[PDB]
Amino acid sequence: MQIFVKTLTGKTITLEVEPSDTIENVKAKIQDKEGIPPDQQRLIFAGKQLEDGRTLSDYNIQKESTLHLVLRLRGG
Repeated sequence: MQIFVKTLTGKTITLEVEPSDTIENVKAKIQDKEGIPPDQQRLIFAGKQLEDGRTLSDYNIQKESTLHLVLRLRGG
């Protein structure tokens, strides 16, 4: 299925995912498509950050849902 991922510039990218994807695997797919390491990615739905070890299914995220991607340089 396809989902949308909106960025802080308003750019929306389309990503092919499965409901069975962990959020970590969604970030790996963003890394494959766009070259950004998962450690630099914050994924947001309903205004609250998604947890790496849950799935899109666990959030009831469906085809053409729109997530938010915020980039951050890794923590110290």
